[PDB]
Amino acid sequence: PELQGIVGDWWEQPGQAALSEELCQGLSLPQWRLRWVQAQGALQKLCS
Amino acid sequence: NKDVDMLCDTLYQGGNQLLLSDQELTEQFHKVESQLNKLNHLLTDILADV
Repeated sequence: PELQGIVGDWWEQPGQAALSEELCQGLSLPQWRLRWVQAQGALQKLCS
Repeated sequence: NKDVDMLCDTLYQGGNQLLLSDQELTEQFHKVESQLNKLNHLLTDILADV
């Protein structure tokens, strides 16, 4: 089960869940990811 | 006759089938093999996921 947890850690949480909006006040990492998803979806819609 | 009797009793050890191998050692080998198979199944599941 420790190796299963290590398998899970790399797959979905490489320091991603260790951030907030107060640290690095400008914009938090989930907001950057959401903006990236919106822009990349627009690019994928334009390419297709 | 007594020699034949406890020789038969020592070799049979209460089982109709002959017991050349040590029986509790044999089931120790069997449970080691079974637990190793379970660990190998878990390990191969982890290998497939990786």
